[PDB]
Amino acid sequence: QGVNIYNISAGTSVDLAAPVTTGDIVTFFSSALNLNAGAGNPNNTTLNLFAENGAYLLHIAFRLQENVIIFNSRQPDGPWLVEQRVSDVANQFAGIDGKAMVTVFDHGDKYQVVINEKTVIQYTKQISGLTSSLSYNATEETSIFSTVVEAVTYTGLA
Amino acid sequence: QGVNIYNISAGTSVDLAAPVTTGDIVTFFSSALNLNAGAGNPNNTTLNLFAENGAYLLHIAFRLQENVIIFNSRQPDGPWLVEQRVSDVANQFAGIDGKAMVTVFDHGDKYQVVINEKTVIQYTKQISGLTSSLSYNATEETSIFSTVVEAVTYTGLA
Ligand SMILES: OC[C@H]1O[C@@H](O)[C@H](O)[C@@H](O)[C@H]1O
Repeated sequence: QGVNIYNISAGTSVDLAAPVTTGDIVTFFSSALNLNAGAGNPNNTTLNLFAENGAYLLHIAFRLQENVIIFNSRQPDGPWLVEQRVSDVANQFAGIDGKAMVTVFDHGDKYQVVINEKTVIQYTKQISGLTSSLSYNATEETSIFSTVVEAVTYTGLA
Repeated sequence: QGVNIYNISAGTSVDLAAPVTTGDIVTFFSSALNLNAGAGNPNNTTLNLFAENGAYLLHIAFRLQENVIIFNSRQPDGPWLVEQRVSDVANQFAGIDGKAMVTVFDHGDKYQVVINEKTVIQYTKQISGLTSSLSYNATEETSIFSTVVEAVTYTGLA
């Protein structure tokens, strides 16, 4: 029942006018792909969905040198929980180059992550709640995405 | 439940691998916005949703000369039906510049059309059914959108 657009500058965060909850959708749009960027720290790029208290509902980290895409969560001031892994980063973006899109479906019990058309994981949540903020973290030097990524939300669907 | 990406060239149509039904979403992305493109004939740009028999479930037309946006439907062979229109094109796009996106929510009994974050209309259907294909008609010379439009679909939502 509603669309929202956010330009997220590399290394910043954004508060949602409308929170993302069960049945809602969020897609991050990048106008570039640099699968040949520098060494991650260890992350080249990360995309996150936060809850009101600041907890990491979903942590999406892209690492070229480690050639893996990690997923995890963690309480506001606690340790990282059980992380999930998907090897071969460049392979998840196959089919499209020059740009890319990362979608996260809030399925209530899980976070379905899809890169372009390919579902990368059915991430069972380790932490529950509603998403009230998003972030795109990376340096201008080593990000695999454009300096500014556009987050599009589709809320009020259920 | 997933995502599908289609690169549509002005004047062509495309068949959906995943049909769009009640509870589903389609968004056309344009990488430009020329509001000085010239006069339509009478249309500058049109975006359409088709049933399997060719009928126009939803027809959206942008006309700069008439400074109005049109919505309608019609059977493969029948005549256009009751035209629904909204004035001031530029106003609908106010907010973002070198680009634009148009979203359509299939609400079963209505198609909600949102430009960027602005709902332009809650279109009561004149014809119902699932969307089997899409199209984007315009010429290079007067289209208000980029020469190639990217439609993205989110299906299996309901
Ligand atoms: O009612 C919608 C129709 O309006 C006509 O005037 C136009 O020639 C058609 O292309 C279609 O847009």
